[PDB]
Amino acid sequence: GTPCGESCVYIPCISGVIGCSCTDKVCYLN
Repeated sequence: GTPCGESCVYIPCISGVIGCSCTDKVCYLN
């Protein structure tokens, strides 16, 4: 729900491993 300030537009989310799921090219923390 809370954007992790990370996006998978060009490269995959690195911080996303903490739970951040890429929603519409932008990783959100549930």
